Amino acid sequence: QTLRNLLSKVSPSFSAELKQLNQQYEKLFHKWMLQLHLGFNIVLYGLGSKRDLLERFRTTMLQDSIHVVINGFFPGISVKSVLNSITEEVLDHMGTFRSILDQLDWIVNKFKEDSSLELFLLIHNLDSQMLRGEKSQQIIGQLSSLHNIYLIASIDHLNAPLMWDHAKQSLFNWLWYETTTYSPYTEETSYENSSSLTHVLRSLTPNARGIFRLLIKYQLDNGLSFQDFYQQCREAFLVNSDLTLRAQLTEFRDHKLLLIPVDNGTLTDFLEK
Amino acid sequence: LIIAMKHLNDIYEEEPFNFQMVYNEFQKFVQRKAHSVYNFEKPVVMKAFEHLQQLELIKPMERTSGNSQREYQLMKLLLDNTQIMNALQKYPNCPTDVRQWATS
DNA sequence: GCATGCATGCATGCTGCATGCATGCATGCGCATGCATGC
DNA sequence: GCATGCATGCGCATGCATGCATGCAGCATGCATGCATGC
Repeated sequence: QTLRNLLSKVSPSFSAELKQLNQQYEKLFHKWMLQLHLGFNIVLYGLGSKRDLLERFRTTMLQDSIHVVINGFFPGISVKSVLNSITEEVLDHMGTFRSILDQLDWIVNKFKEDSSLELFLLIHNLDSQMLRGEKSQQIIGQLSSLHNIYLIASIDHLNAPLMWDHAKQSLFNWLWYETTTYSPYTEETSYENSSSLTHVLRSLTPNARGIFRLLIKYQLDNGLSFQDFYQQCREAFLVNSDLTLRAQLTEFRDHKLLLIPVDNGTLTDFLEK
Repeated sequence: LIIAMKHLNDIYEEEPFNFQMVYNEFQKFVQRKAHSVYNFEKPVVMKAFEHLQQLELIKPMERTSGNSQREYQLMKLLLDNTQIMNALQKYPNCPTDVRQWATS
């Protein structure tokens, strides 16, 4: 999958229609801002990567106000991290919190006491694996229930409507907009995690390399019993005592290398290489 | 209910059971008899079963809740046939019909 | 001599029974962390 | 103000329960074949 890094040389097709499509999409920003500012939260749904449109909207209209961007497609994001970021910067508070619910209570009380605070949220790929928790969406909806917070979200998964319940629907107060941009999902697939054997075996002792080669050969022929494997290793004179063979087996185990959990085709290609 | 449970344990050798089978065979017993005064509905029998389980004469297997209701739950009896017979012999006012059903 | 009807043995299709293996789920344990308290 | 010890929350491994399939053997049934028997 390393070849992916070199695959970016392919040129796009029919880019003129995409240009007109983006120009048509650009004109809805004022209406979206008006709908946000009256107490509505907006979801964007449609085919194609819509990150570019959101970034354009931010850099065009949100350069004069406080705004927080969370690109949830990163698999390391959690709601507690968002809460900590809000507390540390929006309110500039450093004190730790005993529980998530207590942090939510503090934030709600602070925002209710201070009516001069306005915050904008820009969430990318709200359907992330880490944000699908019921408590996560409950927390986000409770946050969005305030009249001093504006929410723009994006949907890219098919089963998104199952996330929201009737009470959650009432809390979120959603409006929908269809914006299909046809953009490739380069960045959003970049962080996602869908050679090693050669590098490991390069610096290992040649006896271990031969033993592993024999093990691969037997595995491709048809798991070995310990006794038969020891006898065959004896026959090749790569082992002088069973303690040494078990030491080599433990060395292989330490690298997570009896069955080898490696695909047959990869082993066949590696043997000749 | 206990006599019905004993009959279930005899017919199905050492197997669990639920509320529905016991209710069905109790209904069979009260329907075979012409007009005996045992016309009871589901909720009262359910409450009686709950009380029996509360007294810890019946214990669940592989306890779980939510996934399985009180109904359709695998129950087992914690008594022996000779104990039931001896206790029934000393029952003060056991009716004839229930005694003969127990013997059958 | 032969055709027809009847009786029977066999092939086969259906179905009921016996069973192990993969996987999901609950649980117990054990470790990391934040808080109450004491000095 | 600090250290410490305790209560709590979460991750991980494990054992067990559940679903799911397939091959075999027995049985019933319908058909092919042999036998009797008259005209």
